[PDB]
Amino acid sequence: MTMYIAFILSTIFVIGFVGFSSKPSPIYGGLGLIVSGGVGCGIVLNFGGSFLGLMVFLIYLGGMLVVFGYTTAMATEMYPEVWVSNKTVFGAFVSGLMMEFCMVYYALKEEEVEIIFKFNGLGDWVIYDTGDSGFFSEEAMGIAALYSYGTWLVIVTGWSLLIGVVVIMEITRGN
Amino acid sequence: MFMINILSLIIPILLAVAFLTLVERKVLGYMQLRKGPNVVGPYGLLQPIADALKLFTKEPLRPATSSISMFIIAPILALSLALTMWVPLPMPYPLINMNLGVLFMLAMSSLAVYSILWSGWASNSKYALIGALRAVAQTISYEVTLAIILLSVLLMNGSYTLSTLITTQEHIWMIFTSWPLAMMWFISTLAETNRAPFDLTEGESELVSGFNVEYAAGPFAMFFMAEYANIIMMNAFTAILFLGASHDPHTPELYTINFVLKTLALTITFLWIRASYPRFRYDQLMHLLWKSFLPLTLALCMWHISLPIMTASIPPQS
Amino acid sequence: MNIMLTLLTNVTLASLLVLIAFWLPQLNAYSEKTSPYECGFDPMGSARLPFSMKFFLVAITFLLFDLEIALLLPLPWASQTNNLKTMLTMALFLLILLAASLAYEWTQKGLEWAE
Amino acid sequence: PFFDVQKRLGLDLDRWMTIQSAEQPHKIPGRCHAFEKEWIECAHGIGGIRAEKECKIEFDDFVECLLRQKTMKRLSAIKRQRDKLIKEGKYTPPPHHLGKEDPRP
Amino acid sequence: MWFEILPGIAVMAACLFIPGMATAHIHKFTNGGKEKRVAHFSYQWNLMERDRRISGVNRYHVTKGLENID
Amino acid sequence: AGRIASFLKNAWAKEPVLVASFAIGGLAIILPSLSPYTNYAIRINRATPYNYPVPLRDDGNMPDVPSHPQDPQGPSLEWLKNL
Amino acid sequence: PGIVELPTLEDLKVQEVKVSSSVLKAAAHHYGAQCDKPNKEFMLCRWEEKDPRRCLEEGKLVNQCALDFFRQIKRHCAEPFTEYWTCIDYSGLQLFRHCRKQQAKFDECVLDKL
Amino acid sequence: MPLVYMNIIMAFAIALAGLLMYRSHLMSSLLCLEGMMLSLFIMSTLIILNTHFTLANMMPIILLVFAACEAALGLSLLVMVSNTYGTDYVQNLNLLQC
Amino acid sequence: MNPIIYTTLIMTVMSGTMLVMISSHWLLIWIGFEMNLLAMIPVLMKNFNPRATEAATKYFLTQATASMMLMMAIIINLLYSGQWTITKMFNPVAMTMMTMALAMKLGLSPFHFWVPEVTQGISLQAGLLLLTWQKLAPLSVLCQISQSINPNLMLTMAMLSILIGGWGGLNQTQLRKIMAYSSIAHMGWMTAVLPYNTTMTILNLLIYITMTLAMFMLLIHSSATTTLSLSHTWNKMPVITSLMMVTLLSMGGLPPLSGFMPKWMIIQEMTKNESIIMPTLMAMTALLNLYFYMRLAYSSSLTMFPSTNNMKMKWQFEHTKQMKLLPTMIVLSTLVLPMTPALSSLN
Ligand SMILES: CCCCCCCCCCCCCCCCC[C@@H](O)O[C@H](CO[C@H](O)CCCCCCCCCCCCCCC)COP(=O)(O)OCC[N+](C)(C)C
Ligand SMILES: CCCCCCCCCCCCCCCCC[C@@H](O)O[C@H](CO[C@H](O)CCCCCCCCCCCCCCC)COP(=O)(O)OCC[N+](C)(C)C
Ligand SMILES: CCCCCCCC/C=C\CCCCCCCC(=O)O[C@H](COC(=O)CCCCCCC/C=C/CCCCCCCC)COP(=O)(O)OCCN
Repeated sequence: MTMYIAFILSTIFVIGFVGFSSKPSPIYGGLGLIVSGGVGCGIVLNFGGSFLGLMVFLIYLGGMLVVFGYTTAMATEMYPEVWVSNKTVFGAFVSGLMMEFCMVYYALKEEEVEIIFKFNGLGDWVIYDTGDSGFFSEEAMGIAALYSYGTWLVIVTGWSLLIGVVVIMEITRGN
Repeated sequence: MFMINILSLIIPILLAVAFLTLVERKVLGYMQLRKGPNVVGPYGLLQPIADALKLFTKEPLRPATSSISMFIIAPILALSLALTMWVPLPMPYPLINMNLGVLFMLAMSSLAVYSILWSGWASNSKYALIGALRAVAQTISYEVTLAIILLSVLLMNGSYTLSTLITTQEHIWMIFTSWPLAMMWFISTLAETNRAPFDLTEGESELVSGFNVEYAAGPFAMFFMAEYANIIMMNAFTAILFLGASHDPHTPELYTINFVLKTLALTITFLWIRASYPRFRYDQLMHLLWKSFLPLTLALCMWHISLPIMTASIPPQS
Repeated sequence: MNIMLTLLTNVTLASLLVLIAFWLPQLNAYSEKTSPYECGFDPMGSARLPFSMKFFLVAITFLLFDLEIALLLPLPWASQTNNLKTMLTMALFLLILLAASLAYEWTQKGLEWAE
Repeated sequence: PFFDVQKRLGLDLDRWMTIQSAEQPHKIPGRCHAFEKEWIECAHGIGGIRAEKECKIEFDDFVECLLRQKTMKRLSAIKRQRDKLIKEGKYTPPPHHLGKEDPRP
Repeated sequence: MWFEILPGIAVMAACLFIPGMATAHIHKFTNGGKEKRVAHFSYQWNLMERDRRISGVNRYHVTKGLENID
Repeated sequence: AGRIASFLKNAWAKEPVLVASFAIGGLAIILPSLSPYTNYAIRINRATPYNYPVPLRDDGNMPDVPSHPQDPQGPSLEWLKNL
Repeated sequence: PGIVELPTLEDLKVQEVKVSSSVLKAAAHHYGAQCDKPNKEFMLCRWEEKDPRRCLEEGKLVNQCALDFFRQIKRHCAEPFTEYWTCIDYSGLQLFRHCRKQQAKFDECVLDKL
Repeated sequence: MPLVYMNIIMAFAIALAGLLMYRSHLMSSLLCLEGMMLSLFIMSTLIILNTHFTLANMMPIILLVFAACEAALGLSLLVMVSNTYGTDYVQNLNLLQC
Repeated sequence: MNPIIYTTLIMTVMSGTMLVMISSHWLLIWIGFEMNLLAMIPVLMKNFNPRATEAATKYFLTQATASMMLMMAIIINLLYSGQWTITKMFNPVAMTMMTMALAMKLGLSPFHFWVPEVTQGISLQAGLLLLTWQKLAPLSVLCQISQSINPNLMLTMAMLSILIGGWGGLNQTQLRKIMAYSSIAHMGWMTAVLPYNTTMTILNLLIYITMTLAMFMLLIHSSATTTLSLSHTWNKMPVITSLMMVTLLSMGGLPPLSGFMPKWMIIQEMTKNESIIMPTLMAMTALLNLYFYMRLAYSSSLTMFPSTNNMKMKWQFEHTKQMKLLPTMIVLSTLVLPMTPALSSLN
């Protein structure tokens, strides 16, 4: 009910997902994914996840910069495609938009089980906890627990990163 | 009343950028045995106004091969992000008080590169494309080292809150504890703002105008304002991070003055560096950042993780 | 709430500057003027042709090294735990592998650009 | 298929993270700590087949705490009746439900 | 000059003075003149909300002392 | 003895950056294990009262639990004042 | 599934403590020193019952003890305390370290009078 | 459920369909994979924040790390494919049949 | 590839599989799958060629999609119950996602299209690894969640896998594609009995792995990848061809050979659950696998195909590298039927 801000942010999230899922030129795909990452950062911020949303925004910005470089290197064409320069891309974009519209309408105006279960809406504010205590952020404490509780996770993650470096070097060798 | 504060932030920043252009021209003139602008107004004080009025009364042109939407969007993104970078800076109080201000500035800075990339790509010109690829290379060069340097420096602060840096430096400047990291951070900010000797993206001697070669008039002026505002913001952030000014809660104007002089000194230091050195090759920049800065940065990150534990000097506020 | 208003104000100011720049001055656009620029002459090929990237391997490594930052940024909060020996061991362990990954790519000629 | 090396060696490689009632940092509790505690202690040691039947009440309470579907249904019904009553003017909201309350610490 | 560079630097310094001073003055003007409260955590926000509730005028900065305990 | 000396001289002549990086990393690795203040850091972390100390129900068999904060029983932070 | 029982609005009434957060922070150390017993009893009730409806009388006793503490402070010296909590209230973080002279003066006042 | 949960789930479904339906460029499909990962991150973060499960606040970070590993793997394979054919089109990868 | 690097990659693949094996947390199982795929991709490309690159790309795309579906199912299960333990999934939709994900990882029909192409595009050692070691982790995960699977979907996928394996193997002249279709059919047989007895699945896994290891090692020893190339082995190594023929008969499920025992035990276990029609169809369809095994045996050992003149030079040289476990694998692939009651040790 209250300003439905997170609803608008999630709708823009879905819109960006449709934008890069209709698969125009990878430049515009990366632009759509950047928009989706930003609005998802905002969504996560609205529920108290400042660190996680900001971190995913930073990570996807770096990834999309690398993707832009690679698109200019190896994914170009003489006429890069936009959402209105091709019948298939435009049709996919319109179909995604109208599917999201139909889902939203059938969701808020009556109660139906789309795929998993049903829901009425009422905004996100209802499911909150109104807990009142603390000189810390529980998200920050849980994330910092990785270095005291999650030793196993740190070990497997570091091994996977080193192996990933070795793997990319093995793959890009050629011969 | 909050919009009044937003305006009182943004408008003086634009005026400061306008007069920073003149300060650059005069300083580089005097280091080159000349005077620089001294005719348009007394001591050239009216030169920025004439420049702005000329630029915004000149015809802007759309390239025939250009992609129009991204072409128009990129300068808007650049200027808006340059203005947005100032809101968490405590001078001594911030307009927006954030728990994580440093990482927010990191994310916004990372997003700012896409203005350069998208302008270069949407110009649909060879020189602009070369400039955009050089920007990709520059970000790949500096990003990781800059972030780890921020981590190592802020380990002694105790949090990512920008206003805590004043309390951390109540008795001594942080530089007296992390001056190697300070030097590497200074070079990283030189690379991050596309300033000489790392002004690779424009590449005027080599690429004529680089990424913004197609741009003319008002759109060009916004790119210029965004770059200069980013320079001032980065120098102010460096002043907060490494040169802590004493803050009196009952007299914040003293802190404001001290802050302004320090950031002006750092901006003049950039100007001096531009007047002093030749330009790097853009592969040499990445080799410098990945073979010299990155190893020292990793070692100093280890050292600054270990030091508070060894000396029982861990800061508060988990 | 305040941050959304600030972002809206900044974007609005930039868009208004674009509008002023594009509607105030006199415009005389013709084909020669709006043509692509290559310093005296018409381009031979298109600017959309594939542009080789000689630092392609460092670009992939940047992706993996950027996530090292995500694992290391909670370190200021991790220093406040009681079991400081475990946290210090795991923090030093993580950076050592990052240093070894850089050393592996350096010694195997992975940092040199393609010729 | 599942070699329980952790149980054989008493290692606790990942069991610290499996449930919401297990030793959070700074003793921060989960939002549904008590319901999950009750459901776990009901179903412990009796096997999965019996746990589904003789502990369905605790699991239903835990799921209600997790997703709060029935609470939202009750609130929606109450608000629909409230709107219906006001639209015909039979019911008037009290001053403390319209923003004119007397606040207390 | 070399001292003719100074007027531009002075103008730029005057421009840079304005944001922080204006922010401080606006904070004092809109927070009872006593340095706008900082709420980095939920306990500080709870203190602010209780202060707003017990003020009687829906303003947190209106402070009630020992004169409110009859 | 002399082989490592010549190797270190050559490294200092050609790659001072890597020499400094390895020295700093090694110091950061080894020094914390020899410091007497690491335990003080652990105790300082332990002495920070993030949450409320829940009182215990007295049953008459806790001689080492105070009945008031100013009672002599319980932990003391006198060591922290002089640190 | 059963009817939730709630206390009536009459049973929830108490003589409220209507001093701001700065006053509470300025008095907190002596308040916890003097009013320790009812506060600890209330917290023990709170973490043992796990139900706010079962510890209302303890909360009312907490309110009464806090009111008595503040009444004593008002009766013996309200001026040093007012200076101290005003100094505390100016700060946006309500930092103790910025007000040590006023805190001292309040401390000698309470130590000599009470 | 909140309607934001449905929005994130449909974002995942749309990205999955985009991956499953292929156009000429290999790069477009990698972006769809990254979008699925982003939707998974958002959904898991929302679930963890809503229930106040403190210890899984680190789980999405691990998700992001292995997402970066996946993206690096895909980019390396794209490099080799484009070096082989001069183009990242999927229709060139038809030397092997069933 | 540096031998040290290859050893590290093989150990990383094995450690990811073991991480899937020993984990009680769904995130750790996902991490094990991710690490396994990351270390597996280079191994497919050890001998560089466009076919190997294409096979690795197809494998990566398929496995990444399966991993995304896996994580999405885990997240749904967490949403409808704050549980991370792999005991039994609490949501039917999440369980369907989990099943589809694990079937795509295993290569069950109709997600089978990648298996023959990837197997053909890689070397025989990589094919051996892909068709033996890569099945352990998803099968272990499916064994742990067996009580939650929907029997209809699982049995439909198993029957489709058997039918499609037989039909696809009927049409192949390349040996690697024959082995891939055989693998698909054997996976279908294994997943048919999983909702009833996981011990039967484990026994079928062990016997299939033994036979596949023996067959791949025999194919490496006689360095052939086509039917006509294997037709020459009689003129150089008749013993290898005879052992190949016996192993092929064992793979067809003929008594009294070893390959018959898993089918026999699966059929009897399914009949215990009043399932009669489907095991009958399963055996009648495995007749097709036996048919193309018999065709390979006809072309390889039971008749003598024409040879070339240069084989005389090969007659003078022995094998420089010898496989240590090949003799044991052949004996276990053929002569272990009398030791059937030992399967009780598997539960
Ligand atoms: C049997 C064969 C063993 C050797 C081969 C095994 C292969 C796997 C690699 C290592 C096995 C993992 C075992 C370690 C599990 C971590 C948990 C355990 O060790 O306890 C930790 C003890 O910490 C130790 O320091 C663990 C770190 C040691 C491992 C780091 C280096 C070894 C890794 C080598 C292999 C990794 C890849 C290759 C890297 C070179 C934490 O205990 P503590 O903090 O008190 O209390 C926690 C409870 N709290 C949170 C309530 C307070
Ligand atoms: C610094 C930040 C703050 C800035 C604040 C100012 C923002 C200004 C934004 C930009 C607008 C000003 C630009 C200059 C004035 C506008 C002139 C032009 O844009 O409007 C004309 C609009 O003309 C329209 O095409 C038709 C005019 C009639 C339109 C009818 C609309 C309804 C009118 C109804 C009449 C009755 C009164 C209704 C109003 C009350 C089209 O001009 P055009 O010639 O292409 O452009 C050449 C520009 N030159 C000549 C100045 C060089
Ligand atoms: C135990 C500490 C470990 C953790 C701390 C370290 C953290 C960060 C440091 C490691 C980062 C990775 C560095 C990887 C080194 C690569 C070496 C290399 O191959 O570079 C050679 C050059 O370097 C060499 O000379 C090879 C190794 C030489 C020795 C380097 C330092 C070894 C240790 C020296 C100090 C030991 C400890 C300090 C004690 C000081 C004595 C009191 C090639 O140079 P190019 O750039 O390609 O040349 C281009 C132009 N010609």
